[PDB]
Amino acid sequence: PYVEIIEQPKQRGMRFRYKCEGRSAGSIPGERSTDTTKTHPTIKINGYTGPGTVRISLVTKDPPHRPHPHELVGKDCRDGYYEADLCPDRSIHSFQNLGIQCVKKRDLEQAISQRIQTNNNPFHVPIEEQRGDYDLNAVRLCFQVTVRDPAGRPLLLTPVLSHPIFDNRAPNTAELKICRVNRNSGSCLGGDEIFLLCDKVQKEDIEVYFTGPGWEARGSFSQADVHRQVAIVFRTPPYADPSLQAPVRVSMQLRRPSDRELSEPMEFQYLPD
Amino acid sequence: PYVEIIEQPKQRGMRFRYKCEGRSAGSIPGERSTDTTKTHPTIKINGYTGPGTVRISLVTKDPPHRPHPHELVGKDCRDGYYEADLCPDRSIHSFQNLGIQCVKKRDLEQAISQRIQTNNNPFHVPIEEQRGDYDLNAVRLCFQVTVRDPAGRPLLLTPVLSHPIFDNRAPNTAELKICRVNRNSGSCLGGDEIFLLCDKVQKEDIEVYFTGPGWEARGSFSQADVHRQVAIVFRTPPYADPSLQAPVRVSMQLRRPSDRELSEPMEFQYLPD
Amino acid sequence: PYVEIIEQPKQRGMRFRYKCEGRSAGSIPGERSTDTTKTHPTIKINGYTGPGTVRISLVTKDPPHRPHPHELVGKDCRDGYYEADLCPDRSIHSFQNLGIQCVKKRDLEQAISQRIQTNNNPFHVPIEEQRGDYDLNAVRLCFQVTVRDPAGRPLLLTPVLSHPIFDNRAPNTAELKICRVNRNSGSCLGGDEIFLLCDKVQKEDIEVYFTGPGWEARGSFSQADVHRQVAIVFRTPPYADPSLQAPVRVSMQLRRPSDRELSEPMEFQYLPD
Amino acid sequence: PYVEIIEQPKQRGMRFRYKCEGRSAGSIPGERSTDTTKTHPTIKINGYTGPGTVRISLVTKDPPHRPHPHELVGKDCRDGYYEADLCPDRSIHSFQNLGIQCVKKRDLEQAISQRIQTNNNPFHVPIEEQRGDYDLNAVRLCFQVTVRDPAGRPLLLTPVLSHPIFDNRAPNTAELKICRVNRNSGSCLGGDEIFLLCDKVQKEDIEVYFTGPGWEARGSFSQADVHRQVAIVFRTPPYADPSLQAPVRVSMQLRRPSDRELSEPMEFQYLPD
DNA sequence: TAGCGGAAATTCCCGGGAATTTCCGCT
DNA sequence: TAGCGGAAATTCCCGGGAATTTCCGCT
Repeated sequence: PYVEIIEQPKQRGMRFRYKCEGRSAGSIPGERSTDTTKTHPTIKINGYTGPGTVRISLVTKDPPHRPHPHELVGKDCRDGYYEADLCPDRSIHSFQNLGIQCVKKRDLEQAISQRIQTNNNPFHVPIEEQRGDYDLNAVRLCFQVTVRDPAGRPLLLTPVLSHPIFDNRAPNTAELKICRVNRNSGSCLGGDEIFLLCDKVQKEDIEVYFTGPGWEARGSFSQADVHRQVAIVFRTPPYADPSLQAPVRVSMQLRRPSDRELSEPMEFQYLPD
Repeated sequence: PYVEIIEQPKQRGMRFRYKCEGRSAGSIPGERSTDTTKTHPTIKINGYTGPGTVRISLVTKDPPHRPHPHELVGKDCRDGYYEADLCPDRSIHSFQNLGIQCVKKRDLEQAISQRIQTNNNPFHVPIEEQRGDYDLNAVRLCFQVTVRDPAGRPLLLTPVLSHPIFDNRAPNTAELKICRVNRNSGSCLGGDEIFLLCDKVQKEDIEVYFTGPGWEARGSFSQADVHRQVAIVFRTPPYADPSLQAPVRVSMQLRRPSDRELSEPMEFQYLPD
Repeated sequence: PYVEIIEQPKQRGMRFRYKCEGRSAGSIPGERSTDTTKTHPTIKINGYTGPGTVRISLVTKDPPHRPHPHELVGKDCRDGYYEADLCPDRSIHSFQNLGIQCVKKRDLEQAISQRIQTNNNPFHVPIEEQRGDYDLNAVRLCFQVTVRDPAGRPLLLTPVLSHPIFDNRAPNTAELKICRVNRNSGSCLGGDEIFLLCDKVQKEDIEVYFTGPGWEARGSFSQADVHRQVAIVFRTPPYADPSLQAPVRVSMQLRRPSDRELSEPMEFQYLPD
Repeated sequence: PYVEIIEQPKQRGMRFRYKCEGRSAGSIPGERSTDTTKTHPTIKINGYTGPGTVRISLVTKDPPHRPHPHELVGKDCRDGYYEADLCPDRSIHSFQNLGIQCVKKRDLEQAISQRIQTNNNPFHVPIEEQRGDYDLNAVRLCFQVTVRDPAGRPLLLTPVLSHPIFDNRAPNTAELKICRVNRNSGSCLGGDEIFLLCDKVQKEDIEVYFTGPGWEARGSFSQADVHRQVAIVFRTPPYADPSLQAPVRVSMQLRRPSDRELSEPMEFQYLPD
């Protein structure tokens, strides 16, 4: 039998809370999970449907997957990992009680110690190679399931990894979102100053991406146009049709060239001169 | 000798009062307990009809029937449980004094201790499993009859559980019902704002469920769209066919993902653009 | 010399926090104090401008002004009252560190004891008459100033009382505020159903008040149109002009006939049939 | 003999560095200093010009000048205070090595103890009043000069206080400055949306202040209009005359009601409808 | 040099909104 | 009477946004 992540965790959005912060109920939202309803990381067990055990731990993002320092607070959680009995009912299993607790650099060494001192190494990585530098800005979920063979003897399935979950605090991995704009319409020739407010962004890695029917332009602005990483004053690019008859509505949104990530689309109609 | 439940306790309809509400507290009614006539939880002992004693305690409604924190107040009750000597000349015994006194979360920890300290564990469940989260909104009656073996010495019979009993106090148990709506018709494309008023609901656990001929959509709204748990402003979802000729009437209703419960259906016709 | 309250405290808005709640920095906002900038209770001293002392305490709302049970937490506060040296600079004195801490009924008797046991009776009321039933839903600020005569001898001025301050708990005295509306425009003839959501209100004492250029109408709705005190479905009244040429924007807001109180105004434009 | 402050320290500008921050030592400049001519806090002793010693400590900016928790780092400093022997052949003494090292809230309690343990109390304020709340964003320099009486024995002179010194990095006391604006002109009737970007500001304590010939209005915006404390979207207020013939240029700037501080003025011309 | 100043890396705190207790009408 | 039920009066809690510490560029 093998494990399958039918419901991946939301890669962006939530921010790793610290131990000091009076938080713990925090739960990793499902990939789908919308503002209306939130889904939760779910895995399916193909080839089995009886009693068993499931352990969830955190690992590095890069190929060398070592026990990540951050802990995993929540229900059935201890020493940084999740571990509860598997429900014999069906092969479907979802988790809504998974909270990520990022540790401080001071307690970085101590964190990694408990990992192996508690034997929380899912990929059995050499203690020599695991040591180095960790990216406390992103993590991965490691589903370690253990079922039973036809006879009833423990059967440890092959560990599976989920898509990386970044922390919503770093302007580079954080989620892009436009909050407000001074105007949502301009000449088809462009050149109209736009004051849009958004979330923390990298002025050396961000851009106003315009899209439409097989078309795509970009906002004009130098790094000096990004105010405190939350505001961008740019100029509207000229529309494909430098002389349209009627107004045309296109989609505007923030883009991050690094990981070619996009923000939520925003309606923007072009007006003829 | 075995114990048989003749009259199960009424499932729901009665909330779990606090110690402070004793002044206006009640007793557990019978299953088939009408209002004109009153019946109470009754059991039957077959294979013995002489001297003996009965112990009634409260356990969880889940598989691991652990000692429930709530207490069982009433005549012949003590330390959260009931216990007395049953008629040595009757095989059927009814109980019309049993009362459920829910404990406060603050005194919940000690409550479990008292359950163990007095050996109120009828299923001999390891204390290791008696520290997790308990469902303070449901309970099961555990009848522990002790007769006298064919010789004359005490003979504890196999414990018998009753049906789950839930109190109306529980927030997520309230019945779903739509009271009023601003409009009952909209474009087949959806997107029409709907102001519906209903009863107390969980903004983190509720949704506008649309149904029809092998079809089902959902209303669009964030938690911030639920006003004081009695009003929900949402957008109508796009019907199956995004371009119907004539109007189509579907069923709309509130749904609670937790227990997949539904409210009373409401007629809603879709209109072509 | 006499004391003058040039800056009364906001009668409604803030809610008395309990001792358990991790709050204390709470400060009574000035009567003016808007969302932008907040003013603070200020008093002017006419006939004096040198060194002195000022004590602020809480008293009953009704004529029999007795030491109110609630305490006054904040800077220079002890035993439930405020007392700091008066600043010789000028005759103006404002307080932004005044926080109200409401006590529980259990500690009601104990609260009143400390009042007189600490001799915090500003109006010297007979211990016999002060005892009775207290109102924990409203209080008054008692400014007890003590200056110096031309010679330099202590001069206790006449205590002054500030307007009542009710807790935003009870609707009749709570603050009125419209949260959301299905539409903000209708025919000049009126009759358009309006679904507005607001805060707790008295269905027997509330009304949708329309205002404009020397004009004022009212929403139409029976008590049965008020859903759980937070929603009101009413009909728009016919605007003064029964046939205007262009749209006219008027102000809409909730009104409470009891104390003729109003909520925040809301823009509403009338449209010709 | 008395001490006189010749050169007061600059109030704004410099910010309090913590123990961790080393590189930027810091040196309190004189209020009458410039880039071309750096001046520093200077005092003058009149009535003596021989041997002696000077002690400089930090006290609160409020009436009860208690020993401030912050330390005074720099040359000839120790235990939060400065102290050295001044030139026995000069009546004027300047200090260009004084630095303010703010302490952390965690070590704030002990800091006060150190102040007392070393008798760093120049105003002999009872330790009873040295436990309340502290404003660690403002401080006053307390010059404690000790000369030699006409005889030759030590003679402590009356302590002299300086003007306050505010922490530039302190949010509530930082410098106000408008960086960019979407438009600098609008109708004399007002109501034009303005997107202005500035530095860190308190959304609960900030306002767009308009001024002119014996006139002054204010921008309209709720706290929800302040984006990440660096952007404010407000509406232009109506000018003194709602129907002017020609354009009128007034001054616009940020204002902070707390300390009624202002930002650099900005030209803004009003245009007739 | 000595710093300034922007930005991450920790910690805190408040406005609400609810759930949790308690109290009291009303058959 | 016996209980429903509803409101109160208390207590919790979440989302944020901030603040506070610390870091490091850069000249």
